[PDB]
Order: sequence, then C-alpha cells, then structure tokens
Amino acid sequence: MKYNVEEKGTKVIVRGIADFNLKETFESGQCFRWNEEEDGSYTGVAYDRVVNVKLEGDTLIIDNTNLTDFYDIWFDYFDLGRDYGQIKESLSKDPVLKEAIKFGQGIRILRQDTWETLVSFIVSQNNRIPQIKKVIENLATSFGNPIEYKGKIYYTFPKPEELVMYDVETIAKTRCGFRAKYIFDAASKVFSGEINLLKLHEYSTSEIRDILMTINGVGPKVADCVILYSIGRYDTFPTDVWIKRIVEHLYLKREGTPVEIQLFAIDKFGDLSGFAQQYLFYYGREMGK
DNA sequence: AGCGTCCAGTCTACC
DNA sequence: GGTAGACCTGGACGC
Ligand code: NA
Repeated sequence: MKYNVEEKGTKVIVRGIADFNLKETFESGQCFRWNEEEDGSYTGVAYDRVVNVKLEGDTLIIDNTNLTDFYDIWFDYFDLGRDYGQIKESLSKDPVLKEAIKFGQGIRILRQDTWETLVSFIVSQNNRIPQIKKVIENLATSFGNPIEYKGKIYYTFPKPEELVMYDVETIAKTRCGFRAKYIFDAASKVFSGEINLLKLHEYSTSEIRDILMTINGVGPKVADCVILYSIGRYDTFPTDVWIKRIVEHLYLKREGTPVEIQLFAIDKFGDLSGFAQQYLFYYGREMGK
C-alpha cells in the first residue's frame, strides 16, 4: 500500500486510501469505542488518545493527531499496510464470500491494544452490543483518565494498575454484572505480571489461548478475539452464535457446534480466515435473517 | 395498558 | 474425558 502522508495543522492527511469504509469497519463487531459524529466522521478513544477520523473518497483525515502518533499508533491501528484488495480477490473465489464482500468492501481488521481488547471481550460474553458499549464507556468514565478534544472530555480505557485498588462491587457499578469478578481477575493477573501482554506475541496461537484462558471468565471465544483483534493472527476464526448460524445456513445446510463451524472455516480460508469472518459478520447483520 | 417471560460465552457441578 | 443449567442486565415480546 502506497500513501501520501502530510501533517496539516492539528491533523494528519492520508491520500491513496483503498478498501476502507469507516461505518463498515467500526460496526463489524470488532470494536466498541468509535462513535459517529454528525458529519459522518468517527471519534474514538484508543491507546490513551482521542482522535477524529473522517473519510472523503480516498482521503482520510485524522484530527487531533501528529505525524509521530500516526506512524506509531494509527497506521498499524487501521492496518493500513495491508492490501485488502488482494484479500477480497482471493476470498471471492468462494461464491458465498463474493456476495458477502459486496456489502462490506471497506472492512479492515483493526490492530487494537491487547489489554483493552481482553477486557472488552470479557464484557462481551452473554451480552448484547449496545450494553457492551455502555459498560466499556462506564469503565472508562469511572476508572480512566480525562483527555480533551474540542472542549469535550473523553476518558482513556483503565489500565490494570488503575483497576486493582477497587473491589468487585465497585467494578460492578459499571453495569457489567457477573462479569465484574472476571475483570477483577484479569486486572490482578496482568498487574502482578503473571500474564505478560507485551510478550504474548512471542508464543504460538495455542500457547496464547492457554495463557489467556487462565483468567476466570476467559474461554475460547474471548481468547480468539484477543488473538485476532489484537495479536493479528489471521489464521483464526472466532466462533460466536451468529457466525455459527451464518455458516450453518450458507455452507453446511445442517446444524453444528461452534467448534466444527470453526475448523471447517479455517480449513477453507486458511491464513485469510479472520478476514472471511468479518465479511460474513457484516453480511449477516445486513441480511438479518 | 402493566406485568410475566425469553435471552443475548463461561463456569460449575456432575456425568 | 464431555455438557446442562445458571447467570447480571435489560430490551423485546406476548396477552
Ligand atoms: Na478461564
């Protein structure tokens, strides 16, 4: 991917954008803190920063950032180095994916912070999206740090060190319910250095899975979500109840467990399974039933 | 109406 | 070895 990057005032401008749509990316099920503004831009809090991203054709405008932050954080965050055009061409050899892709041509897989992804998907278990977003914003407001953009105060996602001094019931005030003890355990294990998130990428995918699943409340799905959305292992296929029913309806024509859905997809899609999953998901939400 | 009821991954207890 | 049932919260749903 070749871009023309320029720093103009309080913003960074990227020209040569392809295979990118903000709505499709931000509503693909991968993330929770990006919110649409009246002009169609999206304001989000990630990596202790607040930025506004706007896309005008092939021109991305990131407000409230500099060249240093763009190259250090946002380039990788929006996975800009990857050719999704090639990915879609390869996947479109499957008629099912080709159809799904036409509705989500601009989906990119964000490379998000490991800790935030971990807690976010802990929150996500047995939960609906609107509620997950409210709980995550509650965690940030209650426990995070204030940062300001255009006169409005935004809150960073709380680090393990910013959570450990609170009891479960204090954490539970975020409306996370029975998941409070899971957040508590995750914070404790990371804070003590028992689970090292920085060195996690040095391990195999199976090893990462096992490390993460030591946390009370982290099972196969949460672990796989961290692995895909934060570590960037694309030969994975996180199986939720939706993708199970989607694959059942469109491929298998019979019922199956989340596990058998999973190995079928990884076999068929290989190193592009994670991308295939995103396309199928936004397509499933587009169709409804 | 204004109530009942169903329910959107992981753990636990128990096979 | 494997899994039925419970589970905070809270909108949708039937009558
Ligand atoms: Na666990």
